[PDB]
Amino acid sequence: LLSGTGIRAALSGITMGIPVIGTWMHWALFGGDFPGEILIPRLYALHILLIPG
Amino acid sequence: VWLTLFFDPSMAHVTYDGVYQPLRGVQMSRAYETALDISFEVRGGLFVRQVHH
Amino acid sequence: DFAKLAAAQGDAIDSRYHPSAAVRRQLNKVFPTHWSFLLGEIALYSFIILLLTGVWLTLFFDPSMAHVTYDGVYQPLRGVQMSRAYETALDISFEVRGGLFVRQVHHWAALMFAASIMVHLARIFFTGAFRRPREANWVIGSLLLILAMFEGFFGYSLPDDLLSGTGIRAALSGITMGIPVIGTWMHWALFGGDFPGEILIPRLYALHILLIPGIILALIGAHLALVWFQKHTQFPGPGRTETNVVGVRVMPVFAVKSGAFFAMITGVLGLMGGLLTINPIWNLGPYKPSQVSAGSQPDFYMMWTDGLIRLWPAWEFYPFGHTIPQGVWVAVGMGLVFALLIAYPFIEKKVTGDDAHHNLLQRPRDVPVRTAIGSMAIALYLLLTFACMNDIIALKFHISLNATTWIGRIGMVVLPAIVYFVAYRWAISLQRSDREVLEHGVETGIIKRLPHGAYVELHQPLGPVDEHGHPIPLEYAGAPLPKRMNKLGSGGAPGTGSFLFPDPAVEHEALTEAAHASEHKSLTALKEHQDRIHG
Amino acid sequence: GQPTDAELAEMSREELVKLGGKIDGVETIFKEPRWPVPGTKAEKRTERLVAYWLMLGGLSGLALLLVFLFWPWEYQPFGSEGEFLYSLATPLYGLTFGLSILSIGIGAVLFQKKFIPEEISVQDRHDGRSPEVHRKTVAANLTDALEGSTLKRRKVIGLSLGIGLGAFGAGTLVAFIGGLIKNPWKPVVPTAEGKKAVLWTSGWTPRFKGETIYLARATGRPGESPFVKMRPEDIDAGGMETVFPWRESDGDGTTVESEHKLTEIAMGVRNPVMLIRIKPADMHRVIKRKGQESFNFGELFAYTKVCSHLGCPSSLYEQQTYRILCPCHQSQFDALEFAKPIFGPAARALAQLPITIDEDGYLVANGDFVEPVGPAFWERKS
Amino acid sequence: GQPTDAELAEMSREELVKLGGKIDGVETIFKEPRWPVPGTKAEKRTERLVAYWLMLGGLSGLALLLVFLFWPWEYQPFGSEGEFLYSLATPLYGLTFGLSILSIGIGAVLFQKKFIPEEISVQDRHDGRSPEVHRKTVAANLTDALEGSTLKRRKVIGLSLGIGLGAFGAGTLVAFIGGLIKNPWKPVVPTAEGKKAVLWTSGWTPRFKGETIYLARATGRPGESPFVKMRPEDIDAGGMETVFPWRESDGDGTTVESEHKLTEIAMGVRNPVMLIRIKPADMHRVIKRKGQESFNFGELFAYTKVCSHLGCPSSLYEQQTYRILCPCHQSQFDALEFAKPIFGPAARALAQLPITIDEDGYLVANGDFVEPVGPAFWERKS
Ligand SMILES: CC(C)=CCC/C(C)=C/CC/C(C)=C/CC/C(C)=C/CC/C(C)=C/CC/C(C)=C/CC/C(C)=C/CC/C(C)=C/CC/C(C)=C/CC1=C(C)C(=O)c2ccccc2C1=O
Ligand SMILES: CC(C)=CCC/C(C)=C\CC/C(C)=C/CC/C(C)=C/CC/C(C)=C/CC/C(C)=C/CC/C(C)=C/CC/C(C)=C/CC/C(C)=C\CC1=C(C)C(=O)c2ccccc2C1=O
Ligand SMILES: CCCCCCCCCCCCCCCC(=O)O[C@H](COC(=O)CCCCCCC[C@@H](C)CCCCCCCCC)COP(=O)(O)O[C@H]1[C@H](O)[C@H](O)[C@H](O)[C@@H](O)[C@@H]1O
Ligand SMILES: CCCCCCCCCCCCCCCC(=O)O[C@H](COC(=O)CCCCCCC[C@@H](C)CCCCCCCCC)COP(=O)(O)O[C@H]1[C@H](O)[C@H](O)[C@H](O)[C@@H](O)[C@@H]1O
Ligand code: HEM
Ligand code: HEM
Ligand SMILES: CCc1nc2ccc(Cl)cn2c1C(=O)NCc1ccc(N2CCC(c3ccc(OC(F)(F)F)cc3)CC2)cc1
Ligand SMILES: CCc1nc2ccc(Cl)cn2c1C(=O)NCc1ccc(N2CCC(c3ccc(OC(F)(F)F)cc3)CC2)cc1
Ligand code: FES
Ligand code: FES
Repeated sequence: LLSGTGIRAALSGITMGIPVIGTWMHWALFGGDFPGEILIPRLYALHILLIPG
Repeated sequence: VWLTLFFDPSMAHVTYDGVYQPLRGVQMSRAYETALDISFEVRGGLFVRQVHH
Repeated sequence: DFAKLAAAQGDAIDSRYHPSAAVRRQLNKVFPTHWSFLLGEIALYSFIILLLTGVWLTLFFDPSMAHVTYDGVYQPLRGVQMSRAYETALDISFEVRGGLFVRQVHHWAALMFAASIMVHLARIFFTGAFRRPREANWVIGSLLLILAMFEGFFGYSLPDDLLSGTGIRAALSGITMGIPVIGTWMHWALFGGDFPGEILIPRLYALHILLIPGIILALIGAHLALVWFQKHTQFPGPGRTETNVVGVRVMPVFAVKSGAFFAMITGVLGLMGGLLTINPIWNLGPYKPSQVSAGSQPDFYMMWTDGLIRLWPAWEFYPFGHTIPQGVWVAVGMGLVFALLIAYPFIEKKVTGDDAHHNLLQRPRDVPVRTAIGSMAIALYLLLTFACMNDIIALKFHISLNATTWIGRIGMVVLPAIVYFVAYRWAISLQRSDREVLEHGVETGIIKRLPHGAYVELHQPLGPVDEHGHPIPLEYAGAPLPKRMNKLGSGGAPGTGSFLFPDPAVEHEALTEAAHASEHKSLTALKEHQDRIHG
Repeated sequence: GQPTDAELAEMSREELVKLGGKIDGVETIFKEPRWPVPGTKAEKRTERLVAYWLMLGGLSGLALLLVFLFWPWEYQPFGSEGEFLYSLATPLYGLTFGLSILSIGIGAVLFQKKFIPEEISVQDRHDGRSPEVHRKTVAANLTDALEGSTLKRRKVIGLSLGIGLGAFGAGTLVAFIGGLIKNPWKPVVPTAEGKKAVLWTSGWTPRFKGETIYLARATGRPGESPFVKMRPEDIDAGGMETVFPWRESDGDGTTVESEHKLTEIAMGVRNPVMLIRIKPADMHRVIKRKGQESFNFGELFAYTKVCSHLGCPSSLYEQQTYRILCPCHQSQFDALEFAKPIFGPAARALAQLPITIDEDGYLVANGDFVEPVGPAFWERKS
Repeated sequence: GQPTDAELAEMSREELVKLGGKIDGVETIFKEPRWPVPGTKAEKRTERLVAYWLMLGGLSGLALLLVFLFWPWEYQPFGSEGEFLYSLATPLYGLTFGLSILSIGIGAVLFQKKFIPEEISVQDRHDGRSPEVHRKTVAANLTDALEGSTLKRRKVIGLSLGIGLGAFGAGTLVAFIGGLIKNPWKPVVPTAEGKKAVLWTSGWTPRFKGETIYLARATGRPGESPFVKMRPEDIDAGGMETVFPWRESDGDGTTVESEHKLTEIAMGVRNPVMLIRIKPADMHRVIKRKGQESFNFGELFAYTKVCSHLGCPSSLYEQQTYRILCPCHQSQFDALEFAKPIFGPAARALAQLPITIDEDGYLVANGDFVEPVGPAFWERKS
């Protein structure tokens, strides 16, 4: 709940706010709207493999 | 790495049906269910994720 | 002003840093230009491709066994329960532009990784590249091959699938739970419970995207560091000795050709990923314990294991209230294989007693016993691998499945022996071919002698010629010999104009004279370097 | 034998390159330009050829960009116009990408082989036993670090440090691994005779006394009523059917409570069974096990599909020869005789499920497998 | 001045250490033993102290092993005997592990502060602008590699290589990314006015004309009937309830088809709304929004819970002040006046949902939001 609302605020809201490509970046990151079913696996890949690397 | 052996990243909705009574039959993403399992179901998992954070 | 900008950047780097010495040393390092020495590079290149592809697949794959109905685009699997992992693999194949291409090239790169590791191992072994300096590089290399095989297994085991699911069921479940002391305990630790345990695929994902790739990357770094600082070994040749490296410097030539080779290998991999279909999981229904197909094979790099199980004669043992299932055998056999692979160089130096610091490779023919052993091992591996295909071999090539099984069973003892004998005699025969070339020289057209009807091959000596016709015999020096006048300066001046039209005779004459003089200068430089080295 | 403090100013590029090779022990012998004769049109042909390979790579890269951006990708149902275009979407992606990078690599190789000057550089290999000065200095440094630290004189610290590290490492590895270690023989699965370990039970283990476990056929309907009651006449002579342990409680899959009991039955690794109707003329060729002489309901024999060797399903069935073949490792069991392995890796016979018919004539398990039904493990045959 | 070919044999450990330091430019100044006086019992006691710290670390590691193996871990339900033992299971794990490794580290620090000889070694720093010989040699090597390669002379080859590399890179990057790129404005959500993009719709968008979208309350029952129709009498003056767009088709979660529609309603980001009953005494204070003058059904006002700033729920509701507060960033909207932000980052009013009562007196949305309801984005307010 805490981390979920943090995602909602930061990632969703701010990315959607960016003028030119904000909505496009939001749909690419979530593969759709905020509750997109490919968010957590993508964050897992970014967090255990990509960013630590 | 330890946490990666017990964490399932997904939003696949599932009922907990686990040890922690205050969340039983409540729809949660598989990621939350596995976080709860690490905290409660795997020995030292609460300790490991706690020291990780 | 790109020249000025480059000079300024170099000055800034060399003022903040002081790498001029190190940069020069790594730019001047000499690497032999033998084709076989590029073999290992292939694996590295393919490895890189895997990483580049693997990352792409981690942004779209959801490891899980959460049961879900597809409800996707692929009509033939709709409303069918399946793991979220299989659903996301299907979405990658169909729902992501290029996702099918990316995962196909990923699987093709995994296969090329395995095959190129295997060919590189064949090179190192037959050439004795592991013999004294570099014995560790063989051990760390042998541990890379094992990790690569298991990594590919966990990879195609990753998208929960009928074929890969039955592969997991056989190997990871049955063999693991067959191990006597801790088999069930290991099985439950690995699966967190019974075979279809709800934690398998996420754990394999962790092992396959981060853990095993990380270990492989570290081991590859160590491997390349050792090769770089244990100057790469070389084949015997004119100017090549135990105490030098003859070849090309890194920057101008070796680096450009290595980069071009990486480009060509990734082009081959992309062409395969496009034109060739690998692992069409949509045809492989979602894994169900009650479902299976006839093929039911693993990728080639693991098929030998399966083949072993097929050919092992169903031997079990039943101690007091316990049973050692026949599956155990393959594990033991697997151990032996790796146990005999990682620890080979030490066995070689124990038997031969040859612990000297060898920087010059030796031709496989020059070591008939090791060449025979390697041929025997390759024969056993091929027999096991094709035994793992005995189902398909019997189907397509009409042979009774029992006949194929028994052919493999008898072969895994007979065929290695026949191959050992044949390879030993073949290596010795190659040695004798080289020795007769040295004694007599190359061969050419036949001539009928003037007075009588004698027919003589009209040989061509490679060294000083005795007062009479026959030459002084040359002594073998461990390097290949020319067995065709083809490959010497004979009949090698075609028109330099073009494929269609000539160039002016003056230009052709100048070009051919320049190439002819350049070949003399190269050969002469090698000869003077030889003489200075020895004397 | 001097570092060339001021001579470097007038040294040419070749002289400095030779000096660097000398510093590194790398002697470049026979560095020669590939085109010593200038103005020759063979050089121009070669240059155009290299540029042609590079241009082909570039055109193929542009084609990759265009085809990826603008091509009818996306799965097209079978028989729908435009399916052919999809079938060669990924093939075009790979064709263009691979051709582009392969042509770039070919052009680079040709430039290396035809323009970059040929060299036979030879380097000084100093492999092994660093000069004795370095070896002595390293040994002295390490021995000074050890002895000067006063260790090997403080036996009490020597032993206490080792004990501390040993105890700490034991505890830490224990903490790592104990999360994974699970007892395979923890009684978890309820059974008519009390909770039992998972491997002792399958979907056919009677959860309650006199529990009616129907051999339900697995009709592959999408989600609803996946398992249906079965009746003896459904399977005709020489027919095989995969059946599962369906209960009355495990109703059809409409409800959320259901659709998971049924999913559990489907995912039950040891649940599936194969019911085979032995041809009547062949009933005189049947051989029965000890304690399994009545597991067959007339000419109906229920044998576990899970192969006794490594636990793949033994799905393949051959009538007119009565051979249950497992496709994983090509093991044949004899169905006429108790399902004992007549060929292949398997050495234990398939477990025969007791069967009968209850009221209304539906086939129902007459009990549980008298032995565990998966692949063998250490704690078996006792 | 000379490599000391044979003198190294006679050099002592200290002499060789000095020679190694000289080679590396490391001068060890003031290296002395920490205990010059032998036999003193202060040395013995410091030895004992370091050993005590190490043995304490070892005992702590052994305690970690023992507690991890044998301690009443595992979740215990609140109130159950043995819950206290669990409550300090993880604390004990961490306590023992930390004491172990911390005490080992303390012992090591004390050893190197009490026994390892103290050195003030000083090293020669050769940082910056490597000697001129190395710089010019590197420059010569690189320039020979470049010019000798004959590039910057085959303009065609250089230009073709650049074009090919650029085109291939463009194609490959497009191939990587195009998988990610999804058109946010692809009409996917069906609507009574044709398929519309997601952000233009929510659970309150009428899927067909005259559709009855009930303001159903989210009773937290475990799975079954999580949403139940609602009646105006249920909300009492100064009361707020979260309501969702429950359709008649989206029946209770009893079946499998349902319990997924209901999950969609629950997980709809813009689906949740808050229905607030304005007190009658405060009714005269209500200020309405143009085009939303009749959205309130009597004294019931439906405002989206999703904050107009970054899309957090605005769950907090203050009666007697009528302040809809968002806790993500503490933004206050005036509920009495149309739900416009009167404090905090939010700058746009919460979208008001039209409401009314249908047949049987149940509260149903009187239509969709006249404006998009989530947080603002570029393509908004047109
Ligand atoms: C365990 C074990 C060793 C069992 C023994 C069974 C076995 C391997 C039999 C050999 C298969 C052959 C060669 C059948 C032909 C009939 C026969 C035996 C003739 C006598 C053999 C003999 C010594 C002849 C003298 C001359 C000679 C060497 C002839 C060999 C002829 C052949 C087949 C040469 C090529 C070798 C070859 C590719 C064999 C098949 C190997 C495999 C695993 C192919 C896999 C494969 C298959 C199976 C596809 O279906 C397929 C479909 C579409 C695209 C690709 C493929 C594909 O790659
Ligand atoms: C739909 C879709 C997503 C499609 C994309 C497919 C996908 C997912 C991934 C692949 C896509 C991509 C990005 C493909 C291209 C990959 C790539 C960067 C190719 C570059 C090759 C290229 C274009 C060369 C142009 C010709 C040219 C001027 C070459 C000279 C300049 C270059 C590029 C030099 C590179 C040198 C190189 C390969 C260095 C590798 C670095 C590593 C890891 C090791 C270096 C190294 C090597 C290479 C040794 O051989 C070696 C041998 C013995 C001891 C030590 C070493 C050692 O350290
Ligand atoms: C020198 C080490 C000395 C320690 C020996 C280790 C084994 C002794 C066990 C004896 C006591 C048994 C009764 C108490 C214990 C008990 O009842 O549990 C059993 C399982 O034993 C456990 O607890 C976890 C075992 C601890 C890991 C041991 C790892 C092996 C050691 C030998 C290797 C490291 C030592 C250093 C040597 C290597 C040096 C390297 C060079 C069964 O599990 P289960 O009944 O399902 O409960 C599950 C919970 O345990 C489970 O943690 C939890 O994950 C749940 O999954 C739960 O299901
Ligand atoms: C230099 C590059 C020159 C090319 C410019 C690239 C942009 C031009 C776009 C023109 C195509 C528009 C009409 C046809 C196509 C169309 O309608 O698709 C659109 C989306 O355009 C796509 O195709 C994918 C876009 C390709 C990735 C472009 C990434 C940006 C570039 C500028 C950055 C890399 C280039 C190198 C520069 C950096 C150099 C570094 C030094 C909308 O998606 P949608 O209708 O939902 O379909 C979805 C499917 O696309 C989607 O692949 C699939 O994943 C599903 O999402 C599906 O929903
Ligand atoms: C490199 C810096 C890293 C940082 C700053 C970091 C930070 C965090 C934090 C704060 C959490 C929250 C855990 C919780 O609240 O329970 C977390 C979760 C997690 N981390 Fe990382 N982490 C890092 C590296 C890694 C690495 C390298 C891995 C894998 C090898 C990893 C795997 C995980 C996993 C699987 C979780 C979720 C498991 C769970 O929450 O119980 N992390 N990370
Ligand atoms: C190091 C050597 C590696 C080998 C031999 C290997 C092999 C494989 C193979 C054969 C597959 C089957 C894919 C399919 O059939 O569709 C696979 C799947 C996969 N690999 Fe690896 N891989 C390697 C490294 C990596 C790395 C480094 C990553 C991530 C950075 C990665 C990520 C993945 C993912 C996410 C999948 C599943 C995606 C899917 O199947 O759709 N792999 N791997
Ligand atoms: C919002 C504050 C907040 N409130 C709460 C309430 C509760 C809880 Cl629990 C947590 N919070 C948080 C919170 O944790 N905030 C962390 C945060 C914020 C912003 C981003 N941003 C990455 C870049 C995006 C971006 C920007 C530029 C781009 O253009 C480019 F770079 F050129 F491509 C592309 C993307 C915007 C989002 C990440 C983390
Ligand atoms: C089984 C054959 C097969 N049939 C099919 C049918 C269809 C398909 Cl698609 C695939 N196949 C395959 C298949 O792919 N087989 C690959 C395979 C084999 C064995 C193992 N094993 C490694 C060691 C483990 C082990 C043992 C001892 C240990 O002890 C130690 F080392 F000391 F710790 C540690 C680990 C057991 C599993 C893995 C993969
Ligand atoms: S898996 Fe059945 S015979 Fe091996
Ligand atoms: S998230 Fe609501 S005020 Fe910002």
